[PDB]
Formats: sequence, structure tokens, C-alpha cells
Amino acid sequence: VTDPEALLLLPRLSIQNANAISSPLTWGFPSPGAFTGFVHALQRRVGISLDIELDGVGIVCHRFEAQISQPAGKRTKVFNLTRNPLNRDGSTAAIVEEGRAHLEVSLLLGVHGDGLDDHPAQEIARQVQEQAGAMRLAGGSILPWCNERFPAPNAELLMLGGSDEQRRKNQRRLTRRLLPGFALVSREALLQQHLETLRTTLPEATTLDALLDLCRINFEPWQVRDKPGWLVPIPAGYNALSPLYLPGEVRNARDRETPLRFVENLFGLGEWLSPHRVAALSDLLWYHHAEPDKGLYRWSTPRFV
Amino acid sequence: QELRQFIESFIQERLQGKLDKLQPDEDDKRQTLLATHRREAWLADAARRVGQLQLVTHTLKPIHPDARGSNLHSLPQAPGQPGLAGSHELGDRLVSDVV
Amino acid sequence: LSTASVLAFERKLDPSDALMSAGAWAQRDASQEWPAVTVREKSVRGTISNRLKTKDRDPAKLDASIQSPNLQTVDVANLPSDADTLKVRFTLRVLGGAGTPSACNDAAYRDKLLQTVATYVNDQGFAELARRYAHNLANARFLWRNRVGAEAVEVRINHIRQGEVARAWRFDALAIGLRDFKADAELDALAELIASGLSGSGHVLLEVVAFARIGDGQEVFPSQELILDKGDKKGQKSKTLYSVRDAAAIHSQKIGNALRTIDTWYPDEDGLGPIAVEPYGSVTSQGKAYRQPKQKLDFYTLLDNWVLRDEAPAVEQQHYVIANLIRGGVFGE
Amino acid sequence: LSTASVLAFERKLDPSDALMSAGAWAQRDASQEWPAVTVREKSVRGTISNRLKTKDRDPAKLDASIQSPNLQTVDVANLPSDADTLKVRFTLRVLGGAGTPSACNDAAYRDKLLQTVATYVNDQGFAELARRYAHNLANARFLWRNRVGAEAVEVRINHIRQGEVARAWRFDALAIGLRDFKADAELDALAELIASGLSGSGHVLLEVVAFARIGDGQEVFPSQELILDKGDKKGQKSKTLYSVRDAAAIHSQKIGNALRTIDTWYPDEDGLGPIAVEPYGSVTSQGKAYRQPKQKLDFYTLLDNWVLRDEAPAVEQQHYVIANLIRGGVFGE
DNA sequence: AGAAGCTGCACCTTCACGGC
Repeated sequence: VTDPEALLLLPRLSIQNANAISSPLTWGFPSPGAFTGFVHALQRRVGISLDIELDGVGIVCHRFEAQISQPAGKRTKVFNLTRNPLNRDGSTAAIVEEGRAHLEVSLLLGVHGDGLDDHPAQEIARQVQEQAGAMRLAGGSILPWCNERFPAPNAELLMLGGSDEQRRKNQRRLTRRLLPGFALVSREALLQQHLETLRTTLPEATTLDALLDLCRINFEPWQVRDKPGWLVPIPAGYNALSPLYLPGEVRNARDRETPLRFVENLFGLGEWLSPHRVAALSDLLWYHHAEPDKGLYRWSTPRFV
Repeated sequence: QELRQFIESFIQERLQGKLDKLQPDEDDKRQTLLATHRREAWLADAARRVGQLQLVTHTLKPIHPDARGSNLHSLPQAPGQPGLAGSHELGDRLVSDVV
Repeated sequence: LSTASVLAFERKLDPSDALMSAGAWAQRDASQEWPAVTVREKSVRGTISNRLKTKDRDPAKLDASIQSPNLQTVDVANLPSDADTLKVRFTLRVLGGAGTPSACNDAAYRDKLLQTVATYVNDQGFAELARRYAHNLANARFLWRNRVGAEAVEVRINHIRQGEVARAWRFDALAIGLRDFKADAELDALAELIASGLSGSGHVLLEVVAFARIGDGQEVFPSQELILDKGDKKGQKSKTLYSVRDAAAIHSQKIGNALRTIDTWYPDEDGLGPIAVEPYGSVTSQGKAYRQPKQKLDFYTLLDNWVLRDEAPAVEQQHYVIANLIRGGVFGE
Repeated sequence: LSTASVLAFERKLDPSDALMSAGAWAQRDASQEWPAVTVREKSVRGTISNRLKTKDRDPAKLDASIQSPNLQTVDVANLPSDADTLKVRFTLRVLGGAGTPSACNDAAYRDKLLQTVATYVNDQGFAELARRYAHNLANARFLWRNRVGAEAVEVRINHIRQGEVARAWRFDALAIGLRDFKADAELDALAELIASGLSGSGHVLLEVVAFARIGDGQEVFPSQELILDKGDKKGQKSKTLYSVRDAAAIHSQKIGNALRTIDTWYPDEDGLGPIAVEPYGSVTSQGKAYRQPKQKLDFYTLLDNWVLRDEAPAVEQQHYVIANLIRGGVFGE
């Protein structure tokens, strides 16, 4: 029932110190949970004034530059840290390792509400952009397009606003604006499929996803096995350690009016497609899935295949 | 009885490891180091020494280590949704951290 | 009564990374076709100039080591031989909503903190604080090592209103010193703009571009990256510089610490100079941490003496408290 | 009072990568658009000149001494055949404020070190140090192998004030020797200007040009690049000359080594000449390290006697210690 | 002459090698 009637395209945002740490097993690109939380914060700050809902968001990542370095002699890479000030007496404090990365990603998000008939044509998108300029995306300050040779505008396309040839024409003119990027997709049916082809009288713990992340150059009577697209591991939500507690129960929460729960990360498989083989741009959007008395605080891209 | 010599060997191993890297010549610290860390008052002080929790999936200490929060030993329930999986929980049994 | 157990404050006055281009002086008008300075890797040969540890060694191998050379490979950023001007450019977002805590447990503590910052901005708004921030934008303090040998430096600041410029400022950064905070007209206009962007009304975007007359072919300093050097030969190179989009730049936190050093109120000889605004006010240069909680002048004791025991500090120390509130941090018990 | 665990000193007397062009003598005045010397990669046929190893000591494989043209690949830098003058040009900032470290831990040690440097500079200023620096700038010691066979070497030093000269010196570099610091009126004026730049009383950026008559189409020697790559052959050049933008150049640390040779005070036989100033004063090309720690005349023991124990050394060792502080580096526990 | 908070000190503790 979460179906958009519009698609507000926010253009190629640049992000200067993101969270290159994504999860206790995965690093690199930030979590899609960050993008769903950014769109939910935008709906908390903008969308209630326009009586519109903002659910679902795409990711293109026009460029990525992590702040890492190769230790001179090893095959792995270490993170370029930051320097914290001294503690209380004059002494170098204990360093925590924060992974930071420069991102450049445009995102299209699905407008849902009754606050558009024909009056907010391109001022609703201007309002959303000029309010999201004063916000951060994954811990990274969105650099709001300084004085340069060109500007970069926003867009608002309606699915009912146009007939079928105009629907595919507007889809084509939308996907020309984000064509060098790479669309991120949750792929869970592919993970379960590769599991049940892997699971031939042998069990698993987490190797179903680690075997698709790696680059095996094994031999079969050297050869190397191929994977379709960049099948990466991504943190796809949380799972319940604890039964959820009342607001006046847990010491040192963020606030004493929300129930708190202790959660673990959950792990799934994502793909970086190009956005010219999506076959419907009304897909490719990241939604939440609570089921909150079970756990399973997941985010995904449903309705895909 | 049958395991007394095992714990006496471990206590003597800790005692020799303490006495080796002392760099001592004077002040006679070995008398106290053989009074405490050799006899069965070491087990009394070990039962006095607390702090352990024997975690499985919850270590608050990687998140900014000067943080006296709560740590859990509760492995989570299996997700009913087909697809994704985590927690090393459907086979190949795992060791328990202690904080 | 009791303070908030979780108390967070986001970074207002958020700058961006300060890209470095190179060009001739008096060509600052057409300073958009200027090429950027690229970091290079060069291998150097030097001596064993560090002091030795004559513990579990022998004298023959150590004096044979100090007789023998020492090969390293560092990173360096030079100006070209046709460019005696460094152009350091960055953007700066003044966010707005200064005293609002981004996380707070107790509703009573949140109400008392909001009333305290409300009475502060009612009786003494962001005049002196924004004047000190406008000084530290106006004198080129974000050139850390790039300022000490400059003949002349000039700071151009442009307010970007919608998608284009609205106000242009042009300052001489050597007349405005690094230790004094005078009162001029254009500095007060920039401070009023910063205060309007800090009073919750707007989220002001400025561009700052600083021209520095260093010399032909001289060496500039982008901010050095921190690698902890605990492992297999990850410290053989000993110097790595920061590079974004194939261009040398300074980190965001270094520019923030550079325009943040406004505090001329600490109990240890405040005629020395302004230091960075930190809780238990620390300088990493002298290796000291001023305002220790043995004296009653740290940020924490001044904070829960202001908003909890209802006793206001001196007029200069509540400026420091609100400067920590703009600075942002994680506090609470 | 003890030595701080981190002590970093920033480079005063900062040179640039000295570029090399080639032209004709008596056209030294209009030597602005002189064509640059390029590095040419050539392949040479040679012989086996190295002494034989124990594996090549076989009677069958001493054929490598007999027929093996040895086929090496080197770089070269030559003048044009109608051009008998090498011009080497660079710039040099001298900053000042020598005794202030850019990183410290003990503020008491920092204050004691600033007190010792202050009582030095008000006891005896930078007169002997800047005199020896101006003498090493006078004779073209930065022309390292480009000086040993040159017929006449002439240097021109221009005090670039804003974009033009403010005072120009012109020295015959061969008349001023490489082993004794004599006196001259223009040399005392340049020494006083370098001393005024060394005390923070002015901004001093000099442009140093040096012409040398090597010969018509002879070979000039730029800096050779260090390639930190170990054992491999048949494709390794083992001689890579340094060049910036297809123009042969000398390294900046090479010039910094050459105008630092002011140390005529070391407890060994000083009848040879000045060596460079390093802690445990080393010439690794000669294989000997003067001021060994078995003598009490290295930089660290003299420094920790001057600062910690208040045992002031002789005035020459004071000049050596302050020359090391002008050099810079990492000192500390 | 008894209560709270601060500081000083002790206690724990080392690796396996060559680009879809």
C-alpha cells in the first residue's frame, strides 16, 4: 500500500565526512538505514507541513573516495583517523577508529500525500532541497553547492501526471540525470537461492553471504568463478537481543518517552546496478519493515523482481 | 585431588611469570608475592575479583571504550523472513566473549 | 535537579575541506581557472638524527647505525615555479538553533537549559561570539603553517543566498592580528550575518577563499593524515598528506579548530592568545589542558552551576559555555 | 623540568626545488627565458667493472668478465652544444622564531627551553649563524658536482619584497672559499638581512640564481632520485635523475643540506672544513659520524645540559645547538 | 573528629609469504 504518486529527485549531493564504517563486518558505503533515516527526518521536518509522506529512497553514488591507506607491506587497508584533544591533565587520549569517506550521491524519494494537486509544481521540491541542505546524511555534512560554473536543480515527477508515452518519456528524462551513478538494490531472494544451491547436505552459519562477497579463483577439472554484478554485503536491519523495555526502565537512554531495545545487526546482500536496467523506476526504493514484537527492524527494496 | 596439581601448576606458573619480570635486587617483594600468589588465598582473592559477564553477542566496549554501560549474553531469535541471516547462529558453534 | 544523563550538541559552524590552488598574485580576479597543487611522493635520504636507546644494545651497532644513512619516502606539496600565491578555498555552513540540545534525557533539564540559553540570547545575543568567529575567518588562521611566512594574505568571503552571491567581503588578514579582537564596520556586518544564521532564522552558506603570498616554488602544507603506526611496516613512510579530488586540502576539523580558537578567558595568563574552545580547555601544542576542574572554570562545572544551581557565571565565561554549545559534544552522567 | 616526550621543530630556512636552465655566458643579465635542461634517458654498453662474487668465481662463468657488454640504462643531463653556462634558480624563505616548538608535552620544559633560547638570542643574536648561512649562500655549495670543474661561478641574490627586488647582491662564488668564513661588506649586509629574518623582525624571501661555466655541451648533474625498491634486475635503470615538468632540477633537501654546512666545531680533527649540522653530526658519504655519543658533544647531551641541568656549553656548541633548532626535527624521550 | 571526592599505583598483556 506504500506506493508513491511522485518521485522527488534530489540531485548529486556531495558528502564530506560520511561513515565509511557501515557495520561490524562490512565497511565502505554507508548503510541504507542512514538514507531511510534521512528521508524520515526530512518527513519529520518538512513533510508534515505539506501533508505529504516521504517513504522510499534510491541511491546512485556518482563517486566514492574513502579515507584509507595501505600499510606498506600488507594486503589489507587501514583507516585514516582523526585527532582528538587531550583528556583532562594533558595526555594523548585513547583513539577510537572512525571511518570517514567522501560520497557524491543523488537520491530519488517517493512522495505519497495529498499535498499536491497542481499547486506545488516545483516549489515543493525547492522547499525539500533548501531544507535538506542544512542536514547530514550518514554523519557527513552535505556540502550545499557553492558558487561555481553551474547550478544543480531538483525535480518532481508524477506517475499520474502524464500518459503512457509521457510516462516512459519522463522515466527516460529522469534516468538521464543519474546515469553515471549505480543503483543500490537489496537482493535477498538471490542470497536464499545461492544458499539453497550451496546447502547440499552441509549447513551454514554466515558463509552464504561471505562466499558471494569474496573472489574465489578455485579449480574445477586456474579458473575463477563469476558473480552477477557487484554483490556486496550490506547491513539490512537489526534483530532483537532483549525484550523491549518501558521508557522509564533503561538508564541512560536518548529520551525517556520511547521504548528501548537491545539489538544486533542483520546482514544481507546488495547489488550496484546501473539505473538504465531497472525496468520500473517506481521500484528501487528503500522501505522499513518493523514487525516490532518479534524484532526484525529491517529495511529493504521490495517489489523488485 | 586429581585436579589439584593442575591448578597448583597454574598458580606456580603465574607466580614464576610474576617473579621473572620483576627486575628485582632489593626491597624483598618476593615474600609477599609468595605469600599471596602461591597459597590458596589466591582463590579467595580470585573469587573476590569480579567483573566478568561471559557475553555472546553484546560488547559495549568497542563503542568508545570509556563507557560503563550494559553488556548482554542473549543470542537472538532466528529470523522468520527468508533471505538474510546473521549472528553465526544456525551452526558451527561459537566461543563466548567475556568483558 | 539532576542533570541530563545523555546531553548531545551538534556542530554548528560546520566548515568544508579547504582545497588548495596555485596562481600568481594580482591574478586573484580570475581565480577559478587556477590549477590545484597535487601531493607528490618523494624519497629522501637523511641521517639517524633521533636519539638512541642504549638499553639491551651494543655500542658498535649503534655508532655504525649513526654512521650509516637513513632512507625514507615522504609526501610533499609544492607550489609551481610560476605561482607565488596559494589559494585556499572552502565553504562554511552556519546552521542555526544554537542552544538546542540534540539529545537530552530529562524534560526538566531540557526546559531549564532552553530557558538559560534563551535568557542569554535575550540579554546578550551572538554579538561577541560572532565577532570572534568573524575575526577568525577574517584573519587567515585556517592557514596553520601557510601563514607564518606569508608577505601578504587576503580573505575574500561571499554569502551565497539562493544560488548566487549576495554579499562580498574583502579583508587584509595581516592587519587583523591573531591575538586581538578589534571592532570594525565590515567585521560587524559579517558578525551580524553570522548571528542571523546562528539565531535559528537561517542556515547561512559562505565561501571563504584566502590568498597567501608564500613564494615561487615554495612548499605548502595540507593537513597530515593520522595513521597509528602499530603493525607491519605501516610507518616506513612517516608522512602522508590529505588529498580530495586529486588536490591537497586541509581537514574539516582543522578548519573548525582554526576558526574556533576564540577563547581569551582562561585562568592562566590570557594575554598569551586565544585557544580553542574545548571542555577542560586543551591545547595540543603546549601539551597542557587549561581550566582543570580543580579550579571552577571548566565547561562542565560552569554548565551545571548555570542551569542547575541557578548561579550565573561571569559575563566572559558564559560566552565560553555557549561557545562549547556551538562547538558541540557528548556530555552527561 | 625533564625533557618532553614529544618535541617537534619546524624548518626555518626553507628552500625550493632548484630548477636548471642552460645558456651562454655574458648573456647572464637577460637570462630569463633560457631553455631548460631536460633529462635524457640513454642506454650504455659497458663492461663488468664490479668485483666478482663467489658464484661467478667458477672457471666457466668468468666469461662474464670476458664477453659481456653489461647493457645498462642511465639518465643524463647535458647542456646544448652552443651553451656553456648552467643556471640554477631557487627561492628561500627564512622565517624566524627558532626556539619555539610546534609540538610539546611538558609546558615547564617548553618555558625552560624558551628561556634558554631567549637568553641566547639576547646574549648573542643570530650573527655567526646568519653569517655562515650567507657565506654558504655566497659560494655555490648548492652546486654540488656542478662546481668541481666550473671555470667561473657567479651568484645573484635578490631580496624579493613584493614582486620586485629590494636589494641585489652579486658574488663571485669561486673567490669565496668553501672552508673559511671571511668578511665582506655585501656579505655582512646579506648576513644582517638573514639575521633580521631569523629573529622574526621581517619577512625575508630571497631569489638565488647561480651561473657556472661548465663547458660547451658538457654534462651537468642534477639530483638523482632515490628509488626505494629492492632486488630486481634486467629492467631496472639504477640511475633516475630528478626533474620537474621536463626541466632538470636539484632536490630542495639537497640545497638545504648544502647551505647548512656551518659546523666547524667538532671534537675530531677540524682542519678539513665545515660539515652539516645534524645531531650526532654525520657525513654518511664519508662514512664517519662526528660528535659521537662517546664524546659529550652531540646535540642531545649538550641540549639536555643546557636546558635541564642549566650547564651552559661553550659559545660554539651554543651555535651548534641553535643551528640544530633552526634545522628542525624530532627531539624527545 | 567523622564523610565525600580526588589522585596514585597496581594489575592485565606479541606474527605464518607473490593484482579480473
